[PDB]
Amino acid sequence: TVTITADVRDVTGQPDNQQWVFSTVLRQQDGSILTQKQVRVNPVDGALSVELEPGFAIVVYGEYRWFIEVPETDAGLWGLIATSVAVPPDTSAELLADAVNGYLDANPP
Amino acid sequence: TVTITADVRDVTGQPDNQQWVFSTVLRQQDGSILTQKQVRVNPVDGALSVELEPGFAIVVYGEYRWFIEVPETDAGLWGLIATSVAVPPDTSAELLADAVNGYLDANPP
Amino acid sequence: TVTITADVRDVTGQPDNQQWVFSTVLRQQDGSILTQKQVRVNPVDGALSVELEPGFAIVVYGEYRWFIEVPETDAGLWGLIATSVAVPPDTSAELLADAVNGYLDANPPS
Amino acid sequence: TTVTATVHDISGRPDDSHWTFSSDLREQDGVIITPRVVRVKPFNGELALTLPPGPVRVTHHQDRWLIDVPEEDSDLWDLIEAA
Repeated sequence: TVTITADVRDVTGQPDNQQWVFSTVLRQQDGSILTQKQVRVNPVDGALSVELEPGFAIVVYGEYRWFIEVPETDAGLWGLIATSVAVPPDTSAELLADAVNGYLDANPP
Repeated sequence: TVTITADVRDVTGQPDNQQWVFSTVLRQQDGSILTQKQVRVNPVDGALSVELEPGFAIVVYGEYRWFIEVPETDAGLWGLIATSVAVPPDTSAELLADAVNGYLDANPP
Repeated sequence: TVTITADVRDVTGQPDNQQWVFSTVLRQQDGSILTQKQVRVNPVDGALSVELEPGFAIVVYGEYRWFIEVPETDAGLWGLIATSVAVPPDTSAELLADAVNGYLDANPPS
Repeated sequence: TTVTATVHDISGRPDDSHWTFSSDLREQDGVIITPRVVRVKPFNGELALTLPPGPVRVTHHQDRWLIDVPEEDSDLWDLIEAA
């Protein structure tokens, strides 16, 4: 995981504790399956901090929705929102790699 | 008989313990009759672990429905899911680019 | 009195104790009348075992109805049903298994 | 940016009825400015508030404006009249 952060305030400078939503498409990364569970994070005194797994994620806040790519090391959430992709990347190559890697783990040399 | 397993998490790397669902069509295995009963399995602290009878099985997880073949020895679930989506039965023996040059890797125990 | 028997599970090898239903058309066996009465049998710890009279019988299970000739001996129930059950729909694991075999072996010296 | 104004009746008494301030979702000085619609009451007829530079939406009761808050302290009427 990587820690992703923002400072969150209203127009009068007071902290705004409304929840941010994080999710992904179903995939394997390291030894683990990542699920489509929508995880809801409160900012605490206006500091938003969340540990995420690298690669594709979905960010939702109010009316807005964004497809972020989480980088390999700690980053500000607004840089990822400003660089968010239009539509999800496919898993077609990854599913072949996983199928081969699975059949190999099922019967080693 | 045969054990299939996974580690199942959300995009924040915390466990996701929503139910997986397992079933088969009416058929014979090691003498016994296997029925159409939908069996519901919750991961425990993020670990999914299910005894499954060899051969054809159906895996449902939310919107998804995968048709899978349970191997004769213990395995990771995502390899069986990846096999089911990456290799339809009509794949025409395309031989996988030598499994993408085998990713140029192997190791003894 | 012929014992017809089976061991019945779900896909996880756990028992399934949904009832199996046995009946017949009206007919005569050894002088007695056999009626259409539906005999409902529980599998006990997954084991199904029923005494049936020889000749024609109906087996019902869920959506399914099958017709059997109960043989004059002591048969296992899947053998009487099997010709009437559709084969499990062909799925690709054997193809992927072959395609990932055909190695040019690694043999490291360490 | 500090923004201030005195607010009154036609008889020169305090009008402490609430004003409303909001924004589009945006980043300023590395802070996320959320789209929350903040109510502010003048105190003895004085409003004093801190606003982030760039676009802000302002409402009194029926009237509304889209002000552009400058980097320096300013009277709310000069920002309203510029809309």
